[PDB]
Amino acid sequence: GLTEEQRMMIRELMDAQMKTFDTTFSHFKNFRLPGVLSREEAAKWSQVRKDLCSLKVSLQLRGEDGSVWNYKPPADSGGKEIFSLLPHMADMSTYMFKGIISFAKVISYFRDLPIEDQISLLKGAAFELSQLRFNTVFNAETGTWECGRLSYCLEDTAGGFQQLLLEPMLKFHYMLKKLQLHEEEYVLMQAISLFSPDRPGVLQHRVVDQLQEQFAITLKSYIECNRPQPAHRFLFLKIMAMLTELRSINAQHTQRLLRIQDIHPFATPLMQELFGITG
Amino acid sequence: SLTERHKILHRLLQE
Ligand SMILES: O=S(=O)(c1ccccc1)N(CC(F)(F)F)c1ccc(C(O)(C(F)(F)F)C(F)(F)F)cc1
Repeated sequence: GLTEEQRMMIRELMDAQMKTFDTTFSHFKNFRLPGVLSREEAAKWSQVRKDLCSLKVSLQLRGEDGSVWNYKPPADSGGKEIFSLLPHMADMSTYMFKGIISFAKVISYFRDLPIEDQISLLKGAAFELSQLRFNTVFNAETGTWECGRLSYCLEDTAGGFQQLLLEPMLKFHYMLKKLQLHEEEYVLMQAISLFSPDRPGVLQHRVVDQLQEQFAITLKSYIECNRPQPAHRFLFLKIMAMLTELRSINAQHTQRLLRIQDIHPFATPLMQELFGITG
Repeated sequence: SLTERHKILHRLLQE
C-alpha cells in the first residue's frame, strides 16, 4: 500500500476537491447569456476566427419545471456573431477559477509557500486545473460538457472527428477521458500541475519541485497499489505525458485568448489578472 | 508588485 504520509496526502487533496468543486454547478447563477438578437487588423480577425473556430458549442438550459432552453450559435460569417457566447463563457471560467483558487488555499502544502509563489502557481495553473475539473464532467460519447442544469455540446464541423482532433484542447479531453481515471488520480493530477516548479515568477523552485515529486510519487504508488493489471502498466507515464501536453495547450490558449481579447475584449477582472491581460 | 498586480486573486487568497 501507500506510506501513511501518502495515504493522508491523497485525503487532504480529495477533501480539498470535495469542498471546492461544485460538481453539480448548483452555485453557478446570475450569468450572462446570448441575447435574442485595415490590413494589420484584417489578418488579426482571420486568426481569431481560426481561434474560436472548433471550440464552438451549443448551450442547453434544462429548467426545474422541465422546460428546456437551447441556444444554437451562428455559423461562420460577418463578424461579432462569432463572439456571442464569450460573455457567458467568461462567467463560467470565472466561476471555475474561483473554485480552483479555493482548492489551492485549503491545501496545506500550498499555504506554507510565500504568497508571491502561491500567486505564481495559481497564475500559471488555473486554466490547467480548470481543464482537469471539466474533464470529469465531459461525456466523450456525446461530446458534451454536462454541468448540472446547463450543458455545452460540440458542433460537428469540417473533417469531423479526425478534424476536431486537430484541436489540441479537444484531443486532450478525449484522450484524458479514455484513461478512465479515478477521482484520486484526477486530484493528484491537479496537485502535480499546481506545484509546477517551473512557472514564471516562482521563487522557491527547489521546495515546490520537492513537493511535485512527492505528489508524482504518490500517484505512481497509488496506481501500483490499486491497478496491478499488467494492462495498467505505464498508466502513470501516460498521465505524466498528458500533464505535459496540457501545459503546452495552456501556453497557446493564453495567446489564443489574448488575440481574442485584443479584437473583442470580454475577459472578466479576475481572468485579466490570471492571463495578465495588459490593461 | 506581483502581489500588487493581483488584487482580487490575493484578496481571495485570505478569507
Ligand atoms: O472544455 S472547455 O474548457 C469548457 C468551457 C466552459 C464550460 C464547459 C467546458 N473549452 C470548450 C471548447 F469547446 F470551446 F473548446 C474552452 C476553453 C477556453 C475558452 C475561452 O478561453 C474563454 F475565455 F471563454 F474561457 C475562449 F473562448 F476564449 F477560448 C472557452 C472554452
